[PDB]
Order: sequence, then structure tokens, then C-alpha cells
Amino acid sequence: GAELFTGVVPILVELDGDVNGHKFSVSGEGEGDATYGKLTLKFICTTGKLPVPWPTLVTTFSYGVQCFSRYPDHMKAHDFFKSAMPEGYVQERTISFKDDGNYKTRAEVKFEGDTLVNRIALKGIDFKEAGNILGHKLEYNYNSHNVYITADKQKNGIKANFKIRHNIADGSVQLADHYQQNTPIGAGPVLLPDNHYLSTQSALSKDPNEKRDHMVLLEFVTAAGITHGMDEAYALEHHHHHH
Ligand SMILES: [Ca+2]
Ligand SMILES: [Ca+2]
Ligand SMILES: [Ca+2]
Ligand SMILES: [Ca+2]
Ligand SMILES: [Ca+2]
Ligand SMILES: [Cu+2]
Repeated sequence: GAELFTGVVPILVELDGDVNGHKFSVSGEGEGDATYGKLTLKFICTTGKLPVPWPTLVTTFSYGVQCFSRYPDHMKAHDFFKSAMPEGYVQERTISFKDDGNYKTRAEVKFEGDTLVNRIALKGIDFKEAGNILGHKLEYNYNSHNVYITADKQKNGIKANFKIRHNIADGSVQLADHYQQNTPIGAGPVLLPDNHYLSTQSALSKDPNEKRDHMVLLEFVTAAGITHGMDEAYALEHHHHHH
């Protein structure tokens, strides 16, 4: 499945959401370049004004297509996400906003022809109408995060739990605790990984010529946490080691 990702792959993202009865839809288009761990995506709220802050949806849309992560060669044996392709994987999360509501997301990530599709349903409940989310108190920016991946042998898939921190307008932070589970759609074999993490950097921007409510996302994702043999083979002073 890795061979499906050596070039630039078109991406489509479709989301329907209901957060405290505020219904919305988003369509995204992008390009994924796993050779460089690189994603470029543009999301448009097709229903009008998005009723939650754009940053709160980044992981759902993208930490949404982790098949575009760069797994270094020495780690490619641990790449569940590409191994599940083209048939795809289910990705489910609960995202719990501290002192506020939660999103539950269910997505299917798979190829449709040459295009990698992420189809999502999102349900949000227990939000405070004047809290950081429904009150639009989150800054339009995004921090770097590590996503630790573990095998879920029972389900022939993977799991992850990680904390996203969203900068708030008053200078504080809104924690969004993520629990994630992924399971393969195909009946074919998949790679079950050793423990490792995805180091993810995300930059949000806008096209000044776009009048609709939208977000541009530029993201780089690299698998890490397992040290290549090179360091000991060549005595390279940059890894953790002892004398
Ligand atoms: Ca392009
Ligand atoms: Ca092992
Ligand atoms: Ca040394
Ligand atoms: Ca070293
Ligand atoms: Ca040590
Ligand atoms: Cu670590």
C-alpha cells in the first residue's frame, strides 16, 4: 500500500456535523505528499458560518489522514495507515474539551479511484453556549504535538491518546483530550506497529481572495521514537547513548 503514496495524492474531505444542535457541513480538497510528510488542504464551510472554531476540527479533518505521515525507511514496518490501503480504515475519536463539551467523530479513510477520501460524521454535545468553543474564543493558530501510536492487537488496528492545546484569546489554553481508535476496512493483512509517535506541525492560513468561511491547513507529519541503526553503526553523536 506504500506504493500508493510515493507521489502527490489528491485528497477529499467531507464532514457533516451537529454540535449542540448547530448543524454544519464542510468540504475540503488537498494534496498529500507522504515522501515529505506533507499535507496541504483547504476546507470550506458549505453551510455558511462554521459554528465552532476552525482549529477545533484540524485533527478530525487531518490528524485525519495520517496515511500521509512520513515513516522513515527504518520505521516503515510500523506504518499501519498505509498498510490498510486501498481498502481503508475506520478512525473514531472522542475529543473532550476540558470544562466544556465533547466531539465524537466517526470517519472512513480510503481510496476512491486515485483519490484519498476522509468521510466524517461529527457529533458534539455538552458545550457551553458562551464557552471557548461556541463563544469563538480560540485563536486562529496551532501548536506542534506528538501523537503516541500503540497497537491494538485484539482489533487488528491501532489506538492513540494525546492532548491538543488550543491557544485562547485571553492567553490561556483550551485542552482537547483525544482518544483515537483505528481499524482496517479490508480483510487483508495490516502492519501492527511497535510503540512510536507522529510528530505533527500545523500552520493555519487563509486565502485573501476567498470570501467563504474557510481554513487552509499546511501540515508536516513525521514518524519517530525508534532510533535508526545508523547511529551505532557509524558512531553518530546525535542520539541518546552511553559511554
Ligand atoms: Ca497544488
Ligand atoms: Ca518489535
Ligand atoms: Ca558520545
Ligand atoms: Ca548520536
Ligand atoms: Ca540510556
Ligand atoms: Cu517518546
